[PDB]
Amino acid sequence: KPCWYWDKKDLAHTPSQLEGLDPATEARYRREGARFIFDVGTRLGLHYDTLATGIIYFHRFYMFHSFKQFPRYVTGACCLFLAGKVEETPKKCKDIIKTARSLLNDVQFGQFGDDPKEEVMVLERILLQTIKFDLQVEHPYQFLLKYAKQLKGDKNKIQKLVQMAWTFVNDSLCTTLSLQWEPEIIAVAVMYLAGRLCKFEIQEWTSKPMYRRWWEQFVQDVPVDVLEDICHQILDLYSQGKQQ
Amino acid sequence: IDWGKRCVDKFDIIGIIGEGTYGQVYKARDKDTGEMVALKKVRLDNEKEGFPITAIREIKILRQLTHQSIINMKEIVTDKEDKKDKGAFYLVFEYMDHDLMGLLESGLVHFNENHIKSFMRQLMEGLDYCHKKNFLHRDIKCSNILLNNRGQIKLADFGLARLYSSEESRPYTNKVITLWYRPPELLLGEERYTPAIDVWSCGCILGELFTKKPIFQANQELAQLELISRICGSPCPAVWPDVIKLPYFNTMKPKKQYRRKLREEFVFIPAAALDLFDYMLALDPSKRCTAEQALQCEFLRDVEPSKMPPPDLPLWQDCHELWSK
Ligand SMILES: CN(C)CCCC(=O)Nc1ccc(C(=O)N2CCC[C@@H](Nc3ncc(Cl)c(-c4c[nH]c5ccccc45)n3)C2)cc1
Repeated sequence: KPCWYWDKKDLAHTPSQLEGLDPATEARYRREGARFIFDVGTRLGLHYDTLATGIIYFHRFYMFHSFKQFPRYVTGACCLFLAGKVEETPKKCKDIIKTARSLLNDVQFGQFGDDPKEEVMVLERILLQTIKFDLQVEHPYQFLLKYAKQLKGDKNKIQKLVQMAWTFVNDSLCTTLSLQWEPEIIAVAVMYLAGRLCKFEIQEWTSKPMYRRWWEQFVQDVPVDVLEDICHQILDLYSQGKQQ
Repeated sequence: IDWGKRCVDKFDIIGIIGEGTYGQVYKARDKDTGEMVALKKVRLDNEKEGFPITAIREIKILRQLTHQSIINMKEIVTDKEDKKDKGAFYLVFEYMDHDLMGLLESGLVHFNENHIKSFMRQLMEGLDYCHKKNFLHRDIKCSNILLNNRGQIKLADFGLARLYSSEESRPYTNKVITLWYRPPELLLGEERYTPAIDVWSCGCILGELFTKKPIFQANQELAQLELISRICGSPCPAVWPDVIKLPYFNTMKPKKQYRRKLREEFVFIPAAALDLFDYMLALDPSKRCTAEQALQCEFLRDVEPSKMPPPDLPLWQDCHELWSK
């Protein structure tokens, strides 16, 4: 089984940054690529697991290839195409290009060259080799539901926490958080952030109410500093937007 | 890892062994390891949808199943020097020497009781591993049971497999198993079925090892249910209360209401094996033994296959079929 997690130092030496791309520009390229996959798959009515699987393929791809050698929207369409096949929600490639054509202008759609469809097809072989045919991926959503099922403090406040944590998981896919921490840790982190923004105290809802370490019942040996850093990366996406 | 990057030239192709669901299949010789392999070739773009989803499913399932009685996919190689749609993929499997169907139609090998003991032990062990994980095979038959010359049974052809949730309420595909090995609940239209469908298929394998022919040979579903009923008894709520809940129970049934003659139709089978045989061919899926229970029965409990001399088979496969068009 391969290893799919990097530290903060290795993420500062991706193939894109080695070729001169600045950290801010790669972070922007990753946001637009993830949101592109999100909007295309949404307009085709795809499962949130399928969107997340395509985005994880997208982030891992650019740990081995540079954004200067591979246009991002072509890679995003390719990742969504493979993800639908992996997640048993197949979509014809003609449909993805059609949907991509509908949301992108000609300068953005110029990345597909003269013949848009073949660019995605020939890239699928490269993507599969890059992800080492490790197709099965799990996402923070299932653990957010599993962990929240074991809270008993208040019904209406739990559902507000889950709903905000679900939105924060969607926002997380715009960052490299899935390349840093396991999905179980991301699930705990978004509950922690949602608890802060709601001023709910999550410890009251555990079987160990007296014990702030409410999350050590779900994940083992996760220090609060790790969760604080995940929150900082997520709220960084709200540099402009209102937090919620 | 390196799953996918190394090239086909690191293998020496010996010849074509057959045709699969998404391309040709080759016998091949590894340059370095000194072990033999079979390569399932995956052409892409012949189909306008790229890498076939049939391979994706087989690759995805075979990476989660590792067992001595399961076909071992070792890696995935490529033509290399791709851009360039020319490059194709190859699934690397450990080479097996025979399949059960070719072994039996050769007319050249005879399996005694101890041989069937070892085979069923290995087969039920491998299927139990698949069923303790949440996987249904849905394509068990004599041609999908592979056997080497060391006497080791291995289960193959996981293309039609899929993950199931236990006693959960989720629907599946109805026509899954080949007709001669299909259980009666599928013939009557059950779509939310269970691992008992694989156990029925293995029950057909067991009886086909003592006789030389498949035990239920029909070409249509109506006739197939008729032959099953003529031996196993007609479906009725007395033995199978839930037949009334099946889509086709009322519109397709045998002419007569048969009594179970399984122990008289196969009286030549030893007692302990006939007990497991009778257990595996229960009409009601809920009365059908699980792979775990089959390993605990009298016929298989004390079998240790590693301590039994394997039966000697033709060093290669040749059905020796008479010239027929
Ligand atoms: C009228 N009747 C029916 C046949 C008469 C003619 C006749 O003699 N046929 C005939 C059939 C096969 C062979 C043969 O070469 N073999 C025997 C079978 C296992 C092979 N090793 C093998 N090892 C591993 C795997 Cl995963 C597969 C495998 C997985 N999937 C597959 C899909 C297709 C092919 C192989 C695989 N196959 C070897 C030789 C002759």
